[PDB]
Amino acid sequence: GAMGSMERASLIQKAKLAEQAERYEDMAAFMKGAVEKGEELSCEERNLLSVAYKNVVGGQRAAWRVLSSIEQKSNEGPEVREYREKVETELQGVCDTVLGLLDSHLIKEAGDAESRVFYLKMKGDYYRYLAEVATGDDKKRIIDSARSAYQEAMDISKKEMPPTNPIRLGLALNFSVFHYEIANSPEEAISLAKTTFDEAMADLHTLSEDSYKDSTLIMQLLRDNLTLWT
Amino acid sequence: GAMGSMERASLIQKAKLAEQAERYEDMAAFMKGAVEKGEELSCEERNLLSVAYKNVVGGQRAAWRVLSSIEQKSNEGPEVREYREKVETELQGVCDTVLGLLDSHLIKEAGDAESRVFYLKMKGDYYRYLAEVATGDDKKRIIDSARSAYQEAMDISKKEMPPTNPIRLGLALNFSVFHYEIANSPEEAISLAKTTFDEAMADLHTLSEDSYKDSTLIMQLLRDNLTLWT
Amino acid sequence: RSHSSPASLQ
Amino acid sequence: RSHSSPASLQ
Ligand SMILES: *CCC(=O)Nc1cccc(-c2csc(C(=N)N)c2)c1
Ligand SMILES: *CCC(=O)Nc1cccc(-c2csc(C(=N)N)c2)c1
Repeated sequence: GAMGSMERASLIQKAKLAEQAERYEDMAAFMKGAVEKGEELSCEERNLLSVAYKNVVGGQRAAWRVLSSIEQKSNEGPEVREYREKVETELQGVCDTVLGLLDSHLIKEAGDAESRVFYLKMKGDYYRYLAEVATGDDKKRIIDSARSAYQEAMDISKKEMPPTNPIRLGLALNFSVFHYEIANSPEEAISLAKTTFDEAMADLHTLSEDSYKDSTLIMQLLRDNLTLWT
Repeated sequence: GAMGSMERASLIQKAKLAEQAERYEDMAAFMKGAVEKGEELSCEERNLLSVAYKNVVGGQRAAWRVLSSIEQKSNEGPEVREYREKVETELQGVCDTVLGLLDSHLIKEAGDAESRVFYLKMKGDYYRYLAEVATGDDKKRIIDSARSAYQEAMDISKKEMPPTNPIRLGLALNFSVFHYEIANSPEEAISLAKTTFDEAMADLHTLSEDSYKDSTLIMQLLRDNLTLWT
Repeated sequence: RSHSSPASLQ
Repeated sequence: RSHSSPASLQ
């Protein structure tokens, strides 16, 4: 499948090389190849997958925003719309690819809380990116799909993970962004961010120096958003 | 040819949009499409072509350098070499594409000094990028091709353009980089940069405020290199 | 405008 | 290390 003939370990090694070279499209293709080998992913490998696709879709989102703004200013020839649609279609294909990997078959094989929450958070994230550009008869259903994925991830993380766990924190961070930016629920976003921050603060005393650094980094993003939102 | 069905003007408009969105691969594809319409390019269009491909090959060169360094450290499995070769092959294809557009048929139709020197400078630049990764029985011939293109461009620019002309200045800048980095001729590089800088300095008095800004910007790059080289 | 999570977590 | 020309000139 382009990558079907390459060893899993070689795909992982090349994903790490691509990251060092800031070649994120390559990195994503290598990690897609590794997933399609059908074995579960380690914690490091899950992070490589996420880094690769987050950087790819990140460029597409940034481009889409530039073009949508130009298109909106033009509405105060068809080229701006056509080109925004091209980028949008490419973004939707990347999101569909990631959602396909999660559905076939990362999530169903993920039994541990750290893997299952990571993947369900990813599912919410890539439906959220779809929701950012959605405008037709599917925007509501896309939003509901993001919410459902995030909610299942939240339920597991609250049962199975400490409040300072960085996956749990990044999940709550992104679900709060979903509430604020997608779901027109800024009060829910603010409440979630506050409660997440305060419950992690009260658990920091249990952590090593390095774990403390990991958790407080994500907590600072919650604080930055609260400052932006209030 | 992907772009054969799109209007020339629409390709140019979309190249400008892609630039605003920092979508340089798209920008390059649009400008390649515009060139293949077979009409000569305006000054603005030549610059769009150059910006697009310079940014594309710029990312490839940066990646190739990262990977070559890793490969060299490994030589103090085949994956690092394989992946460096992949990037290298992709870079060589981009260079070959640009050289093909110049040869079919931008250069032969370019009669004015500003267009002919711009294109011949480009030809030297993309042979120089090929030379940066060349190592076999072709490195010498690639270097000679760069030198020949640069030399023809220099001869025209000295006859037809003032010493402060930004195309003439950027040409001399890049030919000096060729001498220093590719041709193992640092003295030639330093002499060329010094003479170029001093002859432009003596012509600045003829310029408008805006032209002065254009010329002194490139002159500062000559000075920065001289400071690095001496 | 709102900040979201880094890709890498743990 | 050496600086080369910007893409856009004029
Ligand atoms: C969950 C356990 C874990 O994070 N394991 C692990 C080990 C080594 C490296 C990573 C890691 C996180 S991000 C990253 C990268 N951008 N290369 C690597 C994770
Ligand atoms: C040689 C004459 C010339 O430069 N004409 C011109 C007019 C308008 C805009 C440009 C130009 C130079 S770089 C650039 C871009 N990166 N879009 C546009 C040139």
